[PDB]
Amino acid sequence: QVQLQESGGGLVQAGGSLRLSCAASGNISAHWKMGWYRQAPGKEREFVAGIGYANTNYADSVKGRFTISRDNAKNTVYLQMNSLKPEDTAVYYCAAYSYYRDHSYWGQGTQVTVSS
Amino acid sequence: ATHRLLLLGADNSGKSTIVKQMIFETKFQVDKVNFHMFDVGGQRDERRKWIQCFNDVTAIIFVVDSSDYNRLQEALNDFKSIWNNRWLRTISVILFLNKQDLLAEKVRVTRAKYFIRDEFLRISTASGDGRHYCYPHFTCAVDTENARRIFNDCKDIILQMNLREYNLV
Amino acid sequence: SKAILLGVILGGLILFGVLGNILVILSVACHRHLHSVTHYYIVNLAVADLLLTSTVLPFSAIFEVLGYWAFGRVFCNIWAAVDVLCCTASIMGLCIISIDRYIGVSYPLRYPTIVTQRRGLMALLCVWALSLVISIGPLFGWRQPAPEDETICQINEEPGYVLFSALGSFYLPLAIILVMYCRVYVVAKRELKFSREKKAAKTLGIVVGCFVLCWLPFFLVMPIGSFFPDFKPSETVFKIVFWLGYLNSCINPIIYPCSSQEFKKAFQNVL
Ligand SMILES: CC(C)CCC[C@@H](C)[C@H]1CC[C@H]2[C@@H]3CC=C4C[C@@H](OC(=O)CCC(=O)O)CC[C@]4(C)[C@H]3CC[C@]12C
Ligand SMILES: Cc1cc(C(C)(C)C)c(O)c(C)c1CC1=NCCN1
Repeated sequence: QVQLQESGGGLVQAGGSLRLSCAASGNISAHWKMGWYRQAPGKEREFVAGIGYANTNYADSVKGRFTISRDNAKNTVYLQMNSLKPEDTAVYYCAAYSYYRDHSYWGQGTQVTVSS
Repeated sequence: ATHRLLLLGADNSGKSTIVKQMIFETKFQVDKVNFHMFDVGGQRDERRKWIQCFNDVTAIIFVVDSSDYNRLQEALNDFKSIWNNRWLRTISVILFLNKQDLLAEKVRVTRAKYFIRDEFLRISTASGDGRHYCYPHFTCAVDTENARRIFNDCKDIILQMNLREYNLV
Repeated sequence: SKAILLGVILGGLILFGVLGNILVILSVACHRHLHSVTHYYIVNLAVADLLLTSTVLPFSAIFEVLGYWAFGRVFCNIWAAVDVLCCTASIMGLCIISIDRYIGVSYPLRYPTIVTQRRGLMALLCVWALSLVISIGPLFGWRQPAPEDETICQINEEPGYVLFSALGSFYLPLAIILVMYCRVYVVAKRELKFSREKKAAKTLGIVVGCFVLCWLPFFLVMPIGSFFPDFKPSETVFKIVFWLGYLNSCINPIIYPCSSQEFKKAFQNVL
């Protein structure tokens, strides 16, 4: 079993900076993706960022200002969010999903608030 | 479900007793399967029109009188002509050595009727090569169970056709 | 480096399956003396295998050599649905071919009254409808919530969808195929006794052995690994048992037209 526990979130001013982390407490194979998703209160989960062995994917609304990175030794995934606009106020989850098989581990969630 | 047969054979062999008491027409039905027999008549004698009678026929029903000997060589040459090549190829022959009761009176009953079948089987084992079979039967006029034999021989013919089709033989 | 190598042997398999399954169709679409239900039962198998090798399998090869899904999410949903549909329709085409051959060698004279031109059409309708019911399973109800990443294409592996569809799509057709072909084998030994059991045993053995050797690894890995958490296989063996079921659709034109003398006379005439 793998228990993704994410942290790093908090309260950011508009245009600020945040660095989210997601640990693993286990082992994810190198042929699995690992990504950050976002759900606002009222809307549904949208994809935000993802890094695997085959590609690195972003959402088109966070494409220039977000940066996903991965340390496969410590089995952790970081998301550096820079120039935070006041519509990223949501709950951010980390996932350790596969490419071609129905295998998805899901994190607990972390509230990220942008205000002005 | 409608199988065409081609009745042949020499005259005075009980073909009308096969037809009635079971080119003219005959139709009979065994186990809800309909058979349609084209009575040509005397082979190489009259009405030998193989253009429509032998067109996709299922089997040829040769009838031999097994009581006479002065025309037995004529029936043997008739089966030699029909079996080898008479524009009837890969058409299996159901042979009816008719009038079996008219043989035991003129003749221990095993060798009296198996030599006559052995000559027709010797003719039938010269050009077979797995293309078509020959089914010989010992029939008589007091035996009206010949439709069951025609049904089972056509069943075996079409079963071997399906086995040759599905590459099982 | 090895992506071009694996892609060119995959594309060779794709072109072989497409050319074989279009040759099986062209053997009937031009030779008008093939018009029976026994030939339509091979025509629809060639249609299912041609739809798989033409519409599904290039995207499977691209997904294998790239590592990710380079098209949209609706294309992934369409591709997975058509994949399950065409493979299930191929297996059920094999099943109805087996049933047709059983009641063709068991009732030779009573065959045009028990397999008519209407009951074979209804059998095609009922196998394609059940394939379409299985494949549009996860499209409304049978799906756990997939991740919203567009560059993944995850198959549905729900315990209860895998088990039911695995049962009703392989293990009932396997038992039917085994029963009908063992009875066909018993009839084909004349119900030279050495040159008859050998030929029928070899002919039916390659037919059932290609089917089980291509599809039993997949349908044994898929329900067992979805139920027992101790057995989790490797990721090379899953791709091998996944692509063997694709290999069955390229194997099928070598077997089933070559088990028919009219098709053997038409296949070498059309190529
Ligand atoms: C292993 C499973 C998933 C597939 C097994 C194959 C079925 C899809 C096939 C095999 C037998 C078929 C049936 C055989 C006979 C007929 C003929 C026909 O029967 C009738 O009631 C018509 C009128 C009549 O027969 O008098 C309608 C289709 C039906 C039920 C067929 C429907 C499709 C069936 C169930
Ligand atoms: C992906 C898939 C899943 C299932 C289930 C078991 C998940 C329903 C199937 O039955 C089938 C046929 C497929 C398609 C396929 N397998 C190997 C090659 N192509």
